[PDB]
Amino acid sequence: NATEIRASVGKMIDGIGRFYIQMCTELKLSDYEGRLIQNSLTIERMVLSAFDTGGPIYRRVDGKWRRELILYDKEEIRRIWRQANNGDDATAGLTHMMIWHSNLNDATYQRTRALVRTGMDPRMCSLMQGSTLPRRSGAAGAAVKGVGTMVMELIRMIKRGINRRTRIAYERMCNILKGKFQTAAQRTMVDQVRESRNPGNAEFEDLIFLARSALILRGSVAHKSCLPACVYGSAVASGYDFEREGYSLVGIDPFRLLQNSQVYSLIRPNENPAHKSQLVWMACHSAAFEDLRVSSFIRGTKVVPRGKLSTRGVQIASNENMETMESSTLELRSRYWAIRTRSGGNTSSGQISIQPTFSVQRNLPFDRPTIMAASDMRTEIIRLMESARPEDVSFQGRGVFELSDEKATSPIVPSFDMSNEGSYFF
Repeated sequence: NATEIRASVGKMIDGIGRFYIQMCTELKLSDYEGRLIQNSLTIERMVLSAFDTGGPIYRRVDGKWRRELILYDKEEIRRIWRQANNGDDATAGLTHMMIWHSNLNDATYQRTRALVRTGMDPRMCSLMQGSTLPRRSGAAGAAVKGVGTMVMELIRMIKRGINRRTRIAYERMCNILKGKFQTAAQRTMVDQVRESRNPGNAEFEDLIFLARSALILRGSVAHKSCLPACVYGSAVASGYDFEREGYSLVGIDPFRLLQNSQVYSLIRPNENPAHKSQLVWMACHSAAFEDLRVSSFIRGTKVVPRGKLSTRGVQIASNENMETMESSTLELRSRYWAIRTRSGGNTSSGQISIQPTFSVQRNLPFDRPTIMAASDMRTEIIRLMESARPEDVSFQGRGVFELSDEKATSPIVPSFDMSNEGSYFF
Protein backbone atom coordinates (compact mmCIF):
# COMPACT_ATOMS: atom_id res chain seq x y z
CA ASN A 1 0.00 0.00 0.00
CA ALA A 2 1.89 2.89 -1.55
CA THR A 3 -0.99 5.31 -1.03
CA GLU A 4 -1.04 6.48 2.57
CA ILE A 5 2.48 5.55 3.67
CA ARG A 6 4.23 6.90 0.54
CA ALA A 7 2.09 9.95 -0.01
CA SER A 8 1.22 10.92 3.55
CA VAL A 9 4.87 11.15 4.38
CA GLY A 10 5.32 13.14 1.23
CA LYS A 11 2.88 15.58 2.63
CA MET A 12 4.90 15.88 5.74
CA ILE A 13 7.98 16.49 3.64
CA ASP A 14 6.17 19.22 1.59
CA GLY A 15 5.46 21.00 4.81
CA ILE A 16 9.07 21.19 5.87
CA GLY A 17 9.98 22.35 2.36
CA ARG A 18 7.33 25.04 2.00
CA PHE A 19 8.07 26.23 5.52
CA TYR A 20 11.85 26.47 4.93
CA ILE A 21 11.13 28.46 1.80
CA GLN A 22 8.79 30.88 3.69
CA MET A 23 11.22 31.26 6.46
CA CYS A 24 14.00 31.92 4.04
CA THR A 25 11.85 34.54 2.38
CA GLU A 26 11.52 36.31 5.77
CA LEU A 27 15.17 36.37 6.56
CA LYS A 28 15.58 37.71 3.04
CA LEU A 29 18.43 35.17 2.48
CA SER A 30 19.92 34.39 -0.95
CA ASP A 31 19.97 31.10 -2.81
CA TYR A 32 23.50 30.35 -1.75
CA GLU A 33 22.59 31.50 1.70
CA GLY A 34 19.56 29.23 1.92
CA ARG A 35 21.65 26.24 1.01
CA LEU A 36 23.95 26.75 3.93
CA ILE A 37 23.40 23.82 6.18
CA GLN A 38 24.38 26.20 8.96
CA ASN A 39 21.47 28.57 8.46
CA SER A 40 19.17 25.64 7.78
CA LEU A 41 19.98 24.17 11.18
CA THR A 42 19.36 27.37 13.02
CA ILE A 43 15.96 27.60 11.39
CA GLU A 44 15.06 24.03 12.21
CA ARG A 45 15.87 24.52 15.86
CA MET A 46 13.99 27.91 16.04
CA VAL A 47 10.97 25.93 15.21
CA LEU A 48 11.30 22.89 17.36
CA SER A 49 11.98 25.27 20.27
CA ALA A 50 8.90 27.32 19.50
CA PHE A 51 6.72 24.23 19.34
CA ASP A 52 8.15 22.94 22.67
CA THR A 53 13.42 32.25 19.99
CA GLY A 54 16.42 33.27 17.95
CA GLY A 55 19.61 31.82 16.54
CA PRO A 56 22.85 32.22 14.55
CA ILE A 57 22.36 33.32 10.96
CA TYR A 58 25.26 33.60 8.54
CA ARG A 59 25.27 36.12 5.73
CA ARG A 60 27.47 36.56 2.66
CA VAL A 61 29.13 39.93 1.95
CA ASP A 62 31.82 40.71 -0.68
CA GLY A 63 34.44 38.09 0.25
CA LYS A 64 33.67 37.16 3.88
CA TRP A 65 30.90 35.64 5.96
CA ARG A 66 28.95 37.68 8.47
CA ARG A 67 27.22 35.99 11.41
CA GLU A 68 23.94 37.63 12.52
CA LEU A 69 22.46 36.97 15.92
CA ILE A 70 18.68 37.24 15.49
CA LEU A 71 15.41 36.66 17.34
CA TYR A 72 11.84 35.87 16.15
CA ASP A 73 8.39 35.91 17.70
CA LYS A 74 8.16 32.40 19.12
CA GLU A 75 4.52 32.49 17.96
CA GLU A 76 5.17 34.02 14.65
CA ILE A 77 7.29 30.90 13.99
CA ARG A 78 4.47 28.68 15.04
CA ARG A 79 2.19 30.67 12.78
CA ILE A 80 4.35 30.38 9.68
CA TRP A 81 4.82 26.68 10.34
CA ARG A 82 1.09 25.82 10.26
CA GLN A 83 0.55 28.09 7.32
CA ALA A 84 2.88 25.72 5.45
CA ASN A 85 1.17 22.56 6.74
CA ASN A 86 -2.38 23.77 6.03
CA GLY A 87 -2.86 24.99 9.57
CA ASP A 88 -2.07 21.49 10.75
CA ASP A 89 0.36 20.61 13.49
CA ALA A 90 2.17 17.98 11.52
CA THR A 91 3.96 16.65 14.60
CA ALA A 92 5.52 14.20 12.24
CA GLY A 93 7.20 17.11 10.53
CA LEU A 94 8.76 18.55 13.67
CA THR A 95 9.64 15.07 14.79
CA HIS A 96 11.39 14.61 11.43
CA MET A 97 13.80 17.47 12.02
CA MET A 98 13.83 16.20 15.57
CA ILE A 99 15.58 13.15 14.12
CA TRP A 100 17.73 14.83 11.55
CA HIS A 101 19.24 16.56 14.50
CA SER A 102 19.48 13.29 16.34
CA ASN A 103 21.24 11.44 13.60
CA LEU A 104 23.68 14.32 13.24
CA ASN A 105 24.43 14.24 16.91
CA ASP A 106 24.86 10.54 17.11
CA ALA A 107 27.61 11.00 14.50
CA THR A 108 29.23 14.29 15.45
CA TYR A 109 29.56 13.27 19.13
CA GLN A 110 30.34 10.38 21.38
CA ARG A 111 28.27 10.31 24.52
CA THR A 112 30.55 8.58 27.00
CA ARG A 113 30.28 11.01 29.92
CA ALA A 114 26.60 10.11 30.17
CA LEU A 115 26.89 6.32 29.73
CA VAL A 116 29.36 5.87 32.58
CA ARG A 117 27.62 8.32 34.92
CA THR A 118 24.58 6.07 34.25
CA GLY A 119 26.65 2.92 34.86
CA MET A 120 26.80 1.66 31.27
CA ASP A 121 30.02 0.60 29.62
CA PRO A 122 31.49 3.41 27.37
CA ARG A 123 32.10 0.77 24.79
CA MET A 124 28.32 0.50 24.33
CA CYS A 125 28.31 3.26 21.66
CA SER A 126 26.51 1.16 19.00
CA LEU A 127 23.47 0.89 21.27
CA MET A 128 22.99 4.59 22.00
CA GLN A 129 21.15 5.48 18.78
CA GLY A 130 18.93 8.44 19.52
CA SER A 131 20.09 9.09 23.04
CA THR A 132 19.82 12.85 22.16
CA LEU A 133 16.37 12.54 20.82
CA PRO A 134 13.95 14.43 23.09
CA ARG A 135 11.27 12.23 24.73
CA ARG A 136 8.76 14.53 22.98
CA SER A 137 9.68 12.52 19.86
CA GLY A 138 6.78 10.58 18.47
CA ALA A 139 5.94 6.94 18.43
CA ALA A 140 7.86 6.37 15.14
CA GLY A 141 10.50 8.56 16.77
CA ALA A 142 11.35 6.02 19.45
CA ALA A 143 11.45 3.09 16.98
CA VAL A 144 14.72 4.57 15.73
CA LYS A 145 16.20 4.24 19.26
CA GLY A 146 18.96 1.73 20.05
CA VAL A 147 18.51 -0.88 22.82
CA GLY A 148 21.16 0.89 24.86
CA THR A 149 19.23 4.12 24.47
CA MET A 150 16.29 2.84 26.36
CA VAL A 151 18.35 1.44 29.21
CA MET A 152 20.03 4.80 29.95
CA GLU A 153 16.52 6.20 30.56
CA LEU A 154 14.89 3.57 32.71
CA ILE A 155 18.17 3.37 34.71
CA ARG A 156 17.93 7.10 35.44
CA MET A 157 14.18 7.05 35.95
CA ILE A 158 14.76 4.07 38.30
CA LYS A 159 18.05 5.37 39.82
CA ARG A 160 16.58 8.61 41.15
CA GLY A 161 13.26 6.96 42.26
CA ILE A 162 14.79 3.85 43.83
CA ASN A 163 17.33 6.21 45.30
CA ARG A 164 2.23 8.27 40.32
CA ARG A 165 1.31 7.90 36.65
CA THR A 166 5.06 7.36 36.13
CA ARG A 167 4.28 3.60 36.10
CA ILE A 168 2.50 3.20 32.71
CA ALA A 169 5.67 4.81 31.28
CA TYR A 170 8.02 2.25 32.84
CA GLU A 171 6.05 -0.78 31.61
CA ARG A 172 5.65 0.61 28.13
CA MET A 173 9.24 1.84 28.01
CA CYS A 174 10.02 -1.82 28.61
CA ASN A 175 7.52 -3.14 26.09
CA ILE A 176 9.25 -1.02 23.50
CA LEU A 177 12.51 -2.18 24.98
CA LYS A 178 11.30 -5.76 24.62
CA GLY A 179 10.09 -5.14 21.13
CA LYS A 180 13.69 -4.39 20.21
CA PHE A 181 14.74 -7.95 21.06
CA GLN A 182 14.11 -10.63 18.46
CA THR A 183 14.83 -13.86 20.42
CA ALA A 184 12.89 -15.96 22.95
CA ALA A 185 15.02 -15.40 26.11
CA GLN A 186 15.81 -11.81 25.22
CA ARG A 187 12.09 -11.23 24.96
CA THR A 188 11.30 -13.25 28.12
CA MET A 189 13.99 -11.68 30.31
CA VAL A 190 12.64 -8.23 29.72
CA ASP A 191 9.39 -9.34 31.32
CA GLN A 192 11.26 -10.71 34.35
CA VAL A 193 12.52 -7.10 34.66
CA ARG A 194 9.18 -5.38 34.18
CA GLU A 195 7.81 -7.36 37.15
CA SER A 196 9.08 -5.09 39.97
CA ARG A 197 7.22 -1.90 41.01
CA ASN A 198 10.28 -0.51 42.70
CA PRO A 199 12.95 -2.28 40.56
CA GLY A 200 16.23 -1.81 42.41
CA ASN A 201 19.80 -2.89 41.64
CA ALA A 202 18.19 -6.28 40.90
CA GLU A 203 16.94 -4.76 37.64
CA PHE A 204 19.70 -2.06 37.43
CA GLU A 205 22.20 -4.88 37.11
CA ASP A 206 20.01 -7.13 34.88
CA LEU A 207 19.12 -4.73 32.02
CA ILE A 208 22.77 -3.75 31.75
CA PHE A 209 23.27 -7.46 31.01
CA LEU A 210 20.57 -7.45 28.28
CA ALA A 211 22.24 -4.22 27.03
CA ARG A 212 25.37 -6.26 26.45
CA SER A 213 23.39 -9.16 24.95
CA ALA A 214 22.38 -6.86 22.09
CA LEU A 215 26.06 -6.39 21.23
CA ILE A 216 25.86 -9.91 20.00
CA LEU A 217 22.14 -10.69 19.52
CA ARG A 218 21.16 -7.32 18.24
CA GLY A 219 17.58 -6.04 18.17
CA SER A 220 15.31 -4.42 15.66
CA VAL A 221 16.05 -0.73 15.35
CA ALA A 222 14.66 1.31 12.48
CA HIS A 223 16.91 3.81 10.64
CA LYS A 224 15.35 6.95 9.08
CA SER A 225 17.13 8.97 6.35
CA CYS A 226 16.28 12.47 7.51
CA LEU A 227 17.79 15.28 5.43
CA PRO A 228 18.25 18.98 6.52
CA ALA A 229 15.38 21.38 6.01
CA CYS A 230 17.20 23.10 3.20
CA VAL A 231 17.32 19.97 1.13
CA TYR A 232 13.54 19.53 1.30
CA GLY A 233 12.96 23.33 0.92
CA SER A 234 15.10 23.41 -2.16
CA ALA A 235 13.35 20.33 -3.58
CA VAL A 236 9.88 21.73 -2.96
CA ALA A 237 10.93 24.96 -4.62
CA SER A 238 12.23 23.00 -7.61
CA GLY A 239 8.81 21.77 -8.29
CA TYR A 240 8.94 18.38 -6.52
CA ASP A 241 5.53 17.79 -5.18
CA PHE A 242 6.16 14.82 -2.88
CA GLU A 243 2.66 14.21 -1.53
CA ARG A 244 1.71 13.51 -5.16
CA GLU A 245 4.89 11.77 -6.29
CA GLY A 246 5.48 9.91 -3.05
CA TYR A 247 8.53 9.85 -0.82
CA SER A 248 10.30 7.43 1.68
CA LEU A 249 12.78 7.61 4.53
CA VAL A 250 14.01 4.01 4.11
CA GLY A 251 13.87 3.65 0.32
CA ILE A 252 15.65 5.09 -2.68
CA ASP A 253 13.85 8.43 -2.31
CA PRO A 254 16.25 9.98 0.17
CA PHE A 255 19.38 8.91 -1.63
CA ARG A 256 17.99 10.14 -4.97
CA LEU A 257 17.10 13.49 -3.49
CA LEU A 258 20.63 13.84 -2.11
CA GLN A 259 21.97 13.03 -5.60
CA ASN A 260 21.06 16.57 -6.68
CA SER A 261 21.22 18.56 -3.50
CA GLN A 262 23.40 21.65 -3.51
CA VAL A 263 24.19 21.94 0.16
CA TYR A 264 26.89 24.26 1.40
CA SER A 265 28.64 24.33 4.75
CA LEU A 266 30.80 26.65 6.87
CA ILE A 267 34.23 25.24 7.30
CA ARG A 268 36.97 26.21 9.74
CA PRO A 269 40.50 27.22 8.36
CA ASN A 270 42.29 23.98 9.06
CA GLU A 271 39.40 21.54 8.45
CA ASN A 272 39.16 19.08 5.61
CA PRO A 273 36.18 19.58 3.28
CA ALA A 274 36.09 15.95 2.21
CA HIS A 275 36.00 15.05 5.86
CA LYS A 276 33.16 17.52 6.49
CA SER A 277 30.95 16.06 3.78
CA GLN A 278 31.54 12.61 5.19
CA LEU A 279 30.08 13.64 8.56
CA VAL A 280 26.84 15.13 7.17
CA TRP A 281 26.46 12.15 4.86
CA MET A 282 26.52 9.79 7.83
CA ALA A 283 23.91 11.88 9.61
CA CYS A 284 21.71 11.73 6.56
CA HIS A 285 21.31 8.01 6.99
CA SER A 286 21.97 7.14 10.69
CA ALA A 287 25.24 5.46 9.65
CA ALA A 288 27.12 6.57 12.76
CA PHE A 289 27.34 3.06 14.09
CA GLU A 290 27.37 1.24 10.81
CA ASP A 291 30.28 -0.96 9.71
CA LEU A 292 32.71 1.55 8.10
CA ARG A 293 33.38 -1.10 5.46
CA VAL A 294 29.83 -1.09 4.21
CA SER A 295 29.36 2.68 4.66
CA SER A 296 32.36 3.24 2.37
CA PHE A 297 31.14 0.61 0.01
CA ILE A 298 27.80 2.26 -0.54
CA ARG A 299 29.25 5.75 -0.14
CA GLY A 300 31.53 5.32 -3.06
CA THR A 301 34.58 6.66 -1.24
CA LYS A 302 36.54 6.21 1.97
CA VAL A 303 34.48 6.58 5.11
CA VAL A 304 37.13 7.53 7.56
CA PRO A 305 36.79 6.81 11.35
CA ARG A 306 35.84 9.49 13.82
CA GLY A 307 39.29 9.94 15.30
CA LYS A 308 40.92 10.50 11.93
CA LEU A 309 38.15 12.86 11.01
CA SER A 310 39.09 16.47 10.66
CA THR A 311 36.22 18.44 12.16
CA ARG A 312 34.78 19.45 15.51
CA GLY A 313 31.19 20.02 14.57
CA VAL A 314 29.03 21.48 11.93
CA GLN A 315 27.54 24.30 14.03
CA ILE A 316 29.65 27.30 14.61
CA ALA A 317 30.18 28.37 18.21
CA SER A 318 29.91 32.03 19.42
CA ASN A 319 33.55 31.74 20.38
CA GLU A 320 34.91 31.56 16.86
CA ASN A 321 35.43 34.42 14.53
CA MET A 322 34.31 34.97 11.01
CA GLU A 323 37.47 36.55 9.68
CA THR A 324 39.15 33.17 9.40
CA MET A 325 36.08 31.36 8.15
CA GLU A 326 35.12 30.06 4.71
CA SER A 327 32.62 27.60 3.23
CA SER A 328 32.66 24.48 1.05
CA THR A 329 30.19 22.49 -1.02
CA LEU A 330 29.21 19.28 0.74
CA GLU A 331 29.64 16.01 -1.15
CA LEU A 332 26.43 14.07 -0.34
CA ARG A 333 26.12 11.86 -3.41
CA SER A 334 26.54 8.10 -2.88
CA ARG A 335 27.56 5.20 -5.10
CA TYR A 336 24.73 2.79 -4.42
CA TRP A 337 21.82 2.69 -1.98
CA ALA A 338 20.42 0.19 0.45
CA ILE A 339 17.13 -0.52 2.16
CA ARG A 340 17.75 1.16 5.56
CA THR A 341 16.71 -1.86 7.78
CA ARG A 342 15.39 -2.34 11.30
CA SER A 343 16.49 -5.93 11.96
CA GLY A 344 19.64 -6.69 13.99
CA GLY A 345 20.28 -10.09 12.17
CA ASN A 346 20.26 -13.59 13.77
CA THR A 347 21.68 -17.17 13.38
CA SER A 348 1.56 -28.11 30.81
CA SER A 349 -2.27 -27.76 30.65
CA GLY A 350 -2.14 -28.20 26.85
CA GLN A 351 -2.90 -30.81 24.23
CA ILE A 352 -0.84 -34.09 23.95
CA SER A 353 -2.42 -35.88 21.00
CA ILE A 354 -4.22 -34.89 17.83
CA GLN A 355 -7.82 -36.03 17.09
CA PRO A 356 -8.02 -36.69 13.36
CA THR A 357 -10.79 -34.91 11.44
CA PHE A 358 -9.89 -35.84 7.90
CA SER A 359 -8.85 -38.80 5.85
CA VAL A 360 -5.27 -38.10 4.73
CA GLN A 361 -1.74 -39.51 4.90
CA ARG A 362 -0.70 -38.03 8.23
CA ASN A 363 1.64 -39.02 11.00
CA LEU A 364 -0.62 -38.72 13.98
CA PRO A 365 1.06 -36.65 16.80
CA PHE A 366 1.16 -37.66 20.45
CA ASP A 367 3.67 -36.77 23.11
CA ARG A 368 5.26 -40.24 23.78
CA PRO A 369 6.72 -39.19 27.18
CA THR A 370 4.20 -37.33 29.28
CA ILE A 371 1.57 -39.92 28.18
CA MET A 372 3.42 -43.13 29.03
CA ALA A 373 5.10 -41.28 31.90
CA ALA A 374 2.19 -42.57 34.14
CA SER A 375 16.69 -21.42 35.60
CA ASP A 376 18.45 -18.06 35.16
CA MET A 377 17.21 -16.58 31.88
CA ARG A 378 20.71 -15.05 31.80
CA THR A 379 22.12 -18.51 31.18
CA GLU A 380 19.85 -18.99 28.20
CA ILE A 381 21.28 -15.82 26.60
CA ILE A 382 24.87 -16.34 27.68
CA ARG A 383 24.56 -19.72 25.97
CA LEU A 384 23.22 -18.00 22.85
CA MET A 385 25.78 -15.19 23.03
CA GLU A 386 28.50 -17.95 22.89
CA SER A 387 27.59 -19.77 19.66
CA ALA A 388 27.72 -16.38 17.98
CA ARG A 389 30.68 -15.53 15.72
CA PRO A 390 31.49 -12.04 14.46
CA GLU A 391 31.89 -13.62 11.03
CA ASP A 392 28.24 -14.76 11.19
CA VAL A 393 26.62 -13.54 7.99
CA SER A 394 23.40 -11.41 8.39
CA PHE A 395 20.73 -10.20 5.90
CA GLN A 396 21.49 -13.29 3.81
CA GLY A 397 20.70 -12.55 0.14
CA ARG A 398 20.00 -8.78 0.81
CA GLY A 399 22.22 -6.48 -1.27
CA VAL A 400 22.80 -2.95 -2.52
CA PHE A 401 21.02 -1.22 -5.30
CA GLU A 402 22.22 0.96 -8.11
CA LEU A 403 20.82 4.47 -8.12
CA SER A 404 19.11 3.69 -11.45
CA ASP A 405 17.32 0.70 -9.89
CA GLU A 406 14.28 2.57 -8.76
CA LYS A 407 12.31 -0.53 -8.02
CA ALA A 408 13.95 -3.00 -5.67
CA THR A 409 14.45 -5.25 -8.68
CA SER A 410 18.07 -6.33 -8.93
CA PRO A 411 20.22 -6.60 -5.72
CA ILE A 412 24.02 -6.54 -5.55
CA VAL A 413 26.08 -8.50 -3.12
CA PRO A 414 29.26 -6.89 -1.77
CA SER A 415 32.41 -8.85 -1.28
CA PHE A 416 34.66 -7.31 1.41
CA ASP A 417 37.87 -9.17 0.51
CA MET A 418 39.71 -5.83 0.34
CA SER A 419 42.16 -3.43 1.96
CA ASN A 420 39.57 -1.85 4.20
CA GLU A 421 40.03 0.82 6.88
CA GLY A 422 38.28 -0.50 10.03
CA SER A 423 34.71 -1.19 11.01
CA TYR A 424 34.12 0.95 14.10
CA PHE A 425 33.46 4.64 13.37
CA PHE A 426 34.22 5.13 17.08
